[PDB]
Amino acid sequence: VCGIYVIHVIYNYMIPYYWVSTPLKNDEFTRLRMKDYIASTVLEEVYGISYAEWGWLPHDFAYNRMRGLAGYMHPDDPRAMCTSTFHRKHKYIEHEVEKVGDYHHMTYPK
Amino acid sequence: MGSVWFRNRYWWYRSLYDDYVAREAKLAFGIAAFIWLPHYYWGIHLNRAFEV
Amino acid sequence: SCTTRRFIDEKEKLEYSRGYNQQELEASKLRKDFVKKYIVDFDTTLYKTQVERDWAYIAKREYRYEVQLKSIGYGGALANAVLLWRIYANKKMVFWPIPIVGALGYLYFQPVFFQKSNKRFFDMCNVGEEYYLGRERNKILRECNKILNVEDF
Amino acid sequence: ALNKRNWGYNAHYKPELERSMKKVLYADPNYKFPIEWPERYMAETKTLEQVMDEEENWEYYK
Amino acid sequence: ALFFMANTAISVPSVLDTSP
Amino acid sequence: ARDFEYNNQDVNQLNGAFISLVEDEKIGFWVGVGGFAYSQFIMRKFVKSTNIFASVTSLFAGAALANLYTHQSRASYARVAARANRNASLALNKLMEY
Amino acid sequence: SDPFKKVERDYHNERSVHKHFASYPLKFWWGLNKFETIQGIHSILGNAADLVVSTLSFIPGVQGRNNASYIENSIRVTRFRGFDDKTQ
Amino acid sequence: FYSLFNFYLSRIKNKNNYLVRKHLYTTELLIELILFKYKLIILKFSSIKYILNFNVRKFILFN
Amino acid sequence: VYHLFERICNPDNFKLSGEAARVRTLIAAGFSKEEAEQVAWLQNHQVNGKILGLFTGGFALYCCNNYFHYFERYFPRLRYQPFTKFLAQAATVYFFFKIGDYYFTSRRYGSNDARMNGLMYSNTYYSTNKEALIQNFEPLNRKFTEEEVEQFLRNEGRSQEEKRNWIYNPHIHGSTEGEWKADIHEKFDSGKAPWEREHVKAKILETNKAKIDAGEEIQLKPFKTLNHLDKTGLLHRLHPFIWTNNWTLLG
Amino acid sequence: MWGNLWTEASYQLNFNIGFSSLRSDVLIHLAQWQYWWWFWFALIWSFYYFIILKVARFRVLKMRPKISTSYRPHGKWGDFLACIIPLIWCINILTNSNLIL
Amino acid sequence: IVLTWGWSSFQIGGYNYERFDDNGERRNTLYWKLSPVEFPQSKLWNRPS
Amino acid sequence: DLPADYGKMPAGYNFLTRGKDWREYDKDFILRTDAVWEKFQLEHFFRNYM
Amino acid sequence: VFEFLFYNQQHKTRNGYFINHDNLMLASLEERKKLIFYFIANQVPEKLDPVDRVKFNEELSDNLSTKARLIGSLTGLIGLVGFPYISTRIYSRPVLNIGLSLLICPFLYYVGNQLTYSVWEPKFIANNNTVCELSKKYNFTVFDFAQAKKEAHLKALRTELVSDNLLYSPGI
Amino acid sequence: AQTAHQNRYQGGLCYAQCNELFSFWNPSIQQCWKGCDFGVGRVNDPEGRIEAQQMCKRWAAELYWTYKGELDTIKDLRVHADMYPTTPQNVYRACLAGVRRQKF
Ligand SMILES: CCCCCCCCCCCCCCCCCC(=O)OC[C@H](COP(=O)([O-])OCC(O)COP(=O)([O-])OC[C@@H](COC(=O)CCCCCCCCCCCCCCCCC)OC(=O)CCCCCCCCCCCCCCCCC)OC(=O)CCCCCCCCCCCCCCCCC
Ligand SMILES: CCCCCCCCCCCCCCCCCC(=O)OC[C@H](COP(=O)([O-])OCC(O)COP(=O)([O-])OC[C@@H](COC(=O)CCCCCCCCCCCCCCCCC)OC(=O)CCCCCCCCCCCCCCCCC)OC(=O)CCCCCCCCCCCCCCCCC
Ligand SMILES: CCCCCCCCCCCCCCCCCC(=O)OC[C@H](COP(=O)([O-])OCC(O)COP(=O)([O-])OC[C@@H](COC(=O)CCCCCCCCCCCCCCCCC)OC(=O)CCCCCCCCCCCCCCCCC)OC(=O)CCCCCCCCCCCCCCCCC
Ligand SMILES: CCCCCCCCCCCCCCCCCC(=O)OC[C@H](COP(=O)([O-])OCC[N+](C)(C)C)OC(=O)CCCCCCCCCCCCCCCCC
Ligand SMILES: CCCCCCCCCCCCCCCCCC(=O)OC[C@H](COP(=O)([O-])OCC[N+](C)(C)C)OC(=O)CCCCCCCCCCCCCCCCC
Ligand SMILES: COC1=C(OC)C(=O)C(C/C=C(\C)CC/C=C(\C)CC/C=C(\C)CC/C=C(/C)CC/C=C(/C)CC/C=C(\C)CC/C=C(\C)CCC=C(C)C)=C(C)C1=O
Ligand SMILES: CCCCCCCCCCCCCCCCCC(=O)OC[C@H](COP(=O)(O)OCCN)OC(=O)CCCCCCCCCCCCCCCCC
Ligand SMILES: CCCCCCCCCCCCCCCCCC(=O)OC[C@H](COP(=O)(O)OCCN)OC(=O)CCCCCCCCCCCCCCCCC
Ligand SMILES: CCCCCCCCCCCCCCCCCC(=O)OC[C@H](COP(=O)(O)OCCN)OC(=O)CCCCCCCCCCCCCCCCC
Repeated sequence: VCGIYVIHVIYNYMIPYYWVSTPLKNDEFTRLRMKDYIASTVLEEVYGISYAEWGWLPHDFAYNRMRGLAGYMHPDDPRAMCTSTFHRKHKYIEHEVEKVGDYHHMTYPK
Repeated sequence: MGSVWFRNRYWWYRSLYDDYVAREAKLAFGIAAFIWLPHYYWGIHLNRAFEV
Repeated sequence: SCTTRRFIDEKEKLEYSRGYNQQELEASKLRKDFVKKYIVDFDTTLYKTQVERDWAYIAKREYRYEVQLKSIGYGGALANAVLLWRIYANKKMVFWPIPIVGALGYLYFQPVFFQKSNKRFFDMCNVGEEYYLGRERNKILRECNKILNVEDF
Repeated sequence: ALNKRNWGYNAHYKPELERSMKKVLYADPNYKFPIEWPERYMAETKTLEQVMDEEENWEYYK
Repeated sequence: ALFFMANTAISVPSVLDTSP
Repeated sequence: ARDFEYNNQDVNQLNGAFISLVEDEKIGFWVGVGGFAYSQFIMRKFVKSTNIFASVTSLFAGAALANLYTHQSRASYARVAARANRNASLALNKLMEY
Repeated sequence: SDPFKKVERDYHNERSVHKHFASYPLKFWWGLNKFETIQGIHSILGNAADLVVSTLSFIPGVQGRNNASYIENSIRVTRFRGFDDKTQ
Repeated sequence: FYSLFNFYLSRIKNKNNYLVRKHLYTTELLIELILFKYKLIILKFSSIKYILNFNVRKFILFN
Repeated sequence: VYHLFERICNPDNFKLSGEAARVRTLIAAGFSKEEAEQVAWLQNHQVNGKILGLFTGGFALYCCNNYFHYFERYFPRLRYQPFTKFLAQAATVYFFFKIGDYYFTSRRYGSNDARMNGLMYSNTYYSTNKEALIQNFEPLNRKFTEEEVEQFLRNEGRSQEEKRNWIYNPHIHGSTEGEWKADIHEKFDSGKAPWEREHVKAKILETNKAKIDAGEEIQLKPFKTLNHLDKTGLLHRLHPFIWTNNWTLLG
Repeated sequence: MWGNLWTEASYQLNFNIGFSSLRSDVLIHLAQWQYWWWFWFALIWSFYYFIILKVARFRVLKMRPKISTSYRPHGKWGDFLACIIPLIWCINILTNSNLIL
Repeated sequence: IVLTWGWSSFQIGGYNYERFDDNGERRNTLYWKLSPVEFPQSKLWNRPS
Repeated sequence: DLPADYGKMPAGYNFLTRGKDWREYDKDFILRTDAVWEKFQLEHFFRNYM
Repeated sequence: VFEFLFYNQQHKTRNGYFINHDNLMLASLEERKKLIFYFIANQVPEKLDPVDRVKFNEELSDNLSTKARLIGSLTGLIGLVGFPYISTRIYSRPVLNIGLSLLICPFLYYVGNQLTYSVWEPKFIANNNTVCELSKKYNFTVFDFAQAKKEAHLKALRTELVSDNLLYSPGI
Repeated sequence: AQTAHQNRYQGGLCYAQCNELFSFWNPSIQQCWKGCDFGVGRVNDPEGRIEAQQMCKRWAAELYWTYKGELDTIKDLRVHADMYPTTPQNVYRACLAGVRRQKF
């Protein structure tokens, strides 16, 4: 298990580091983001919001929903792209949002 | 629960550690069935306080 | 709110020790009747609005803990005393006193606790005039205020 | 159709009072809001003098 | 985890606004 | 004022079924009374049983005889009325749907 | 008594419990109407009672059934029509 | 109230005297109860198919 | 004897009975085909618990009737009173019945998660349907007005497949062409219900003034059971079970 | 103290045993997780209590020594079976930590 | 020594603290709804921290 | 019927309600039985917070 | 062994609950109006004004409801006759006697009530001046009858559903 | 994170079309998914499509600071693989592409 994890870490973080080491004339930012996507979007620190109710209580869940929406509002974020949506209701019980998508602001969940 | 599910209970005891603590392991269930109630109820109260 | 709950409980205990007059008893009887009709004997989930459903269920759970569970505990204590008495008398284990004496104790202790905490249950149902439960609660409150010659929330 | 949602767009005032003039103005199909909803959250480009002149020359649709 | 908290107080509702 | 009009074909079929069912019901009631009397006579003469048991058996025999006699009209009217009620309910729902 | 209060409509009264546990063991016999034999027994008893009423109708204030009337025949005949115990 | 009163009356009558002919309805009810007990025993110790065959044969013989 | 032979030898007797009986009975009662299906589903769900409990109790009695005899060691009342044993067996049957009834009818609230919705772990669908029906059910306490009856009669030929081409004849319609077109569009094209018209509501209030004086609210809109009952749960925004559905609800 | 608004968040005493403050969401989550950590040890504690009792009572030479004739161990997957509990500990730790992160 | 005291002491202590000290609530506060909640005891003092 | 110019601001309109009768707006708002207590609590909280 | 034992069945053969469009199809105009009014008053009184509700309830109690209850009570007393059914100077079998009485009396009450309804409901509908006058006043239609039928079935369903939890029901 | 589905597989064919349209490392896929969500239940309506486009405009404006007229004066509304949501114009273009890909 440790060896597989270390191999994945190498593939994501060590070998790609050597792909680019000098300024690039063409598509420098594109290539840098290509090499950075595999490392910055690892599921270990991205997955989990789908089962956030395990630790977030209903009111805490709504507060953390608004907090996460504010935090990941930035469009340029592959981590936000790969993260589970915050536009959902607590499975156990919801107290703030009656219907998903019925807001007064496209960003604020309330 | 445990050894009863196996049709070779001697093998069940041998293959884990070659040790026999089944008496205590099966007598502990009765105590464990009630030792948790105070902690569970206080935890319910604490969870309600957190929710409030 | 723990301080508020303690103060309310102590106030109810002091009032019960003090006793009640005719007008106070009439108001308490009206409050208890309203609570029994609209909360204790009615499924709260059948109300229209989610807010009123939630607050009615909160009042119902508070009533359960402060009346039904307390009466069960006191009746169980009385039934256990009777059980010890009968066990000593017969020099054997007896099972009849538990159910019957427990039921009698619950029936005796439910009215007293309900009278002690009648005002709290009535006040906890003040959802607001925008809802049917709140409107009925306000009507009963107006009746009680007229009876008592005072104004209450 | 079941999954259709507004997603917070054009969530302007929804009058509840019976006699509020908005309850009729919004019903009126030929009603123009002071500014389009998408533009309501975008930075202004015209100068102060230009904006004042436009507001002064603005005429109500009725 | 699944039920590590072992209980959730769904009864506790969002406190209702009471301002005039 | 105008009111919902039922289908004339169904009305006529129900009228025929109802006439037949009334005639049956009457004749079958008489047949059931006769069957109860005959069963009581047989039980009290050839059967060694208590009076309560004999009377219960006679009542059940008479009821069964009446039901056997009147089943045809009862079943025909039941099916015709069920079909007519279904048609009327569907028509009224289609009219009042909104 | 005060039938006016009972007539009065109320949300809680309408949505409250009307039939309690004690009534079920005392009223479960009403399901026997499903049986054709029981229906026939009841019809025979009703017809006999109607015949007795008609015979005794000579006294003032008592009127027996008239076969001419459509309503009486229809109500007497369609009482058990379409009976279904499964549908509430 | 009715049950208590009837139990009291029955106990008093039984204590006082018992050699009195009872009503036909009550006698038939008691006979039916005894017959039902015997029939329960027979059903318990006999098969349903055997019971049905015996009853059918008896009915045919009666006819 | 011909009818008796027909009754005995009807092939329907051999043919297995289906679940359409409840739907047909409800349609005869008056419920629409969809409303009949929803009500039949609710009733079947309510009664399935009881049926399953009865079957389970019967099977338990059949397989383990010797437990009652064995228990006589600790409770000789069973040995020396067969009536007590019969009452105990009846109590066991009722216990199984009540367990099944609790499983299939009790609220048993659970989370609205697609991963386990519909697994019967929680009686969420039945609880929500029952709550919605009881909350939103209010019998129409009015009398249908003349305008409503006339509109219902006029709705004989309406169809949404193709819009009707309305033609204005002054000699039979009166008023002006524009006003007649507007009224027709309001009545039929717009889909507005007859009771939603202002004059209809005013007439309803005038006719039911007595109820209003007594203090009873008048329900303009008749109850629509299909607007509150949904066995699939899509109406109540209940997430369908993932493994049996190929789509998702936002919630 | 910002006017009558008391902004102080820590009111710990000289013999504080818990966290300095519980107003922060992170600290609230940590406290709840720590409290519920000890709830899942009932069976293990009871088993160890019984083991200690038996060893202290009957396993001494005086009372009831046992002739241990086993030569060598034969366990093969008991480690896998036993390490489910630390697996649960790790799963809970990862869940709480990632939720906070 | 091993089981009952260890598994009931903290809960008993917290219950008594709530009974007799209002879970250490600092009074003189306004509008409990807006005010923060003073939680009951949650850190196991009997367990090795 | 409406005057066909509903919502138009009258020429010279002044946003003054010096002599307006507020009794006609009583039915447009609902105050709970504890309105006085809520008012006092609001005043206390504002004074002690702002 | 099915619904007819544990479900509600006492409301299906009384109070005109069996009236449907089949009767109305053959009924004349006045008879149809009378039948529709009777069904609406019995099943959904909400459509009637309070005064009409009170008057109709009084008439129904006088004619059918209370009369059937009294006749059922008389039949139940007839069943009670001879209590205790089986007893002796040694034992009285109180539990057996109570069981027999509880089994027999309600059945006799049901038989008597059904007899009273079957006999008098048609006559009450046909030859009641109050019902005739109220039917003429209200002048219900087939649409009203269909709405009342659906509402009555929904009321029966609601009554059955409400009594689901008669022992334990927290709510949430 | 800001989409309407827990994972991209829950979304219909529109999410797959967005993935095909944009490169795996390009975060414009999220904006395309937002456009899909806006277009759910509106593309098949002449007014619904315009409403979805206005929703895209509002979403871009709320995501990034923007001036009045920029989105109207965008020269090319087409999107290529290496287009990133670094500007309101790019966000709006990605949202429009998602709306177009949306089927129902
Ligand atoms: C410092 C000091 C203080 C402490 C400080 C803190 C220290 C921290 C330390 C941390 C250390 C971390 C590691 C901890 C683990 C260490 C383990 C170690 O070292 O030892 C190795 C130890 C060795 O194994 P073992 O525990 O000895 O195995 C023995 C079994 O566990 C035991 O089971 P068994 O099968 O071998 O024997 C029991 C069985 C044997 O008995 C039998 O014969 C079975 C009988 C079954 C049928 C019963 C009913 C029969 C009825 C007949 C008819 C009656 C009359 C009619 C009446 C009708 C009406 C009433 O009977 C039962 O009791 C089973 C019954 C089934 C229960 C569920 C039934 C539900 C329905 C109800 C039925 C019964 C009641 C109704 C009756 C009728 C009602 C109508 O454990 C391991 O192997 C590793 C454990 C790792 C943890 C996970 C394990 C999961 C696998 C399952 C086992 C779980 C239990 C054991 C867990 C371990 C703790 C207890
Ligand atoms: C002294 C006492 C003092 C007491 C004091 C204390 C009193 C306290 C108060 C007590 C108050 C109590 C009040 C209530 C008491 C009375 C209750 C009452 O009315 O209940 C009687 C009740 C009244 O019946 P009903 O509902 O009015 O009859 C409807 C009419 O028949 C109308 O039927 P339909 O015409 O519409 O269609 C069916 C058709 C007949 O058409 C058919 O063939 C129908 C076939 C249906 C499917 C059969 C499938 C068989 C395969 C196995 C099952 C497969 C699963 C599916 C089953 C679905 C349900 C059938 O019927 C006819 O037309 C037959 C002619 C009628 C005259 C003959 C009567 C014969 C007996 C009735 C049953 C006959 C069944 C024949 C079956 C076929 C034989 C070749 O009678 C029954 O329940 C039926 C008779 C008894 C059956 C007992 C069976 C025991 C178990 C046997 C197991 C072994 C055999 C299994 C296989 C079958 C044999 C091969
Ligand atoms: C009849 C209808 C039929 C329809 C048609 C069906 C057609 C067939 C289709 C079948 C398709 C398959 C369906 C399967 C469904 C399974 C359930 C499900 O969906 O759950 C998903 C479940 C969703 O549950 P959730 O997150 O809690 O959400 C709430 C639910 O949605 C809902 O929650 P809720 O609101 O209902 O209740 C809340 C709460 C309230 O409940 C509780 O708190 C209960 C707490 C205790 C547990 C339940 C009682 C246990 C009793 C003791 C054990 C049995 C005793 C008797 C036998 C003796 C045993 C010794 O419950 C929970 O906490 C749920 C937790 C899940 C476990 C408990 C569920 C019941 C289990 C029953 C098992 C027995 C039945 C057969 C097996 C299962 C079915 C196939 O998803 C997960 O949690 C999985 C997440 C995975 C993340 C990635 C993990 C990566 C790997 C990391 C670890 C690696 C370890 C490596 C080890 C290596 C060592 C060397
Ligand atoms: C003999 C049975 C064979 C069963 C088939 C599976 C085992 C095959 C052989 C071992 C290698 C397994 C590699 C699985 C993952 C491959 C892809 C990968 O690394 O990325 C996904 C993930 C990484 O996902 P990610 O976060 O990079 O996500 C990529 C997508 N974005 C960027 C959009 C987020 O890998 C891990 O997380 C690895 C964690 C380490 C532990 C992995 C355990 C795998 C399962 C147990 C295998 C046990 C084998 C035992 C063999 C001997 C006994 C039989
Ligand atoms: C094989 C060896 C294994 C060893 C494992 C390690 C064990 C570690 C734990 C050891 C615990 C030893 C017992 C401690 C008892 C403390 C009781 C106490 O003060 O209450 C705490 C708790 C604390 O709760 P509290 O309500 O008093 O206060 C809580 C704290 N405040 C108020 C500040 C929030 O109280 C109780 O448990 C109350 C009931 C106690 C009933 C039992 C009393 C026993 C008294 C001592 C024994 C009898 C005297 C003679 C002994 C002779 C011995 C030879
Ligand atoms: C579920 O229940 C449980 C818990 O919950 C409470 C647990 O927490 C736990 C966890 C607990 C543990 C792992 C164990 C924790 C540790 C424990 C219990 C031990 C603590 C012991 C102490 C605090 C006492 C320390 C002992 C001492 C001897 C200190 C000194 C005291 C005394 C009276 C003697 C003083 C004497 C001197 C200083 C020396 C003077 C004398 C001399 C110098 C000698 C001179 C020489 C001559 C000749 C005169 C468990 C296991 C549990 O089961
Ligand atoms: C109503 C008021 C008046 C008084 C009645 C009160 C009724 C209360 C509720 C029902 C009570 C049921 C129990 C009755 C007493 C016990 C019956 C009995 O003996 O059942 C156990 C029996 C075991 O079989 P056994 O003959 O011992 O075979 C041994 C083989 N070595 O197995 C059996 O014989 C099976 C018993 C099944 C009991 C019913 C289970 C529910 C489902 C029934 C489905 C339909 C069964 C139809 C049977 C037809 C038989 C002709
Ligand atoms: C009754 C048998 C008692 C046997 C005692 C000896 C064995 C102990 C071992 C555990 C036995 C648990 C048996 C649980 C049976 C539950 C039966 C049931 O669900 O009945 C229905 C009841 C409420 O349902 P109701 O409102 O009546 O209507 C139907 C609802 N659709 O449903 C409910 O009440 C809801 C579900 C409750 C489940 C509770 C299970 C745990 C109970 C623990 C009690 C401990 C103390 C009991 C007294 C001392 C016993 C020694
Ligand atoms: C195969 C043939 C049999 C098929 C049917 C089997 C049914 C098994 C279930 C028990 C049947 C008892 C006898 C018949 C009763 C018929 C009426 C009935 O069942 O009423 C319903 C009620 C239980 O329903 P419940 O779920 O609690 O109420 C929910 C309401 N929404 O009913 C009750 O609460 C009544 C039962 C209470 C528990 C009694 C347990 C001991 C048995 C006593 C029987 C009665 C006394 C008889 C004494 C003389 C005869 C022996």
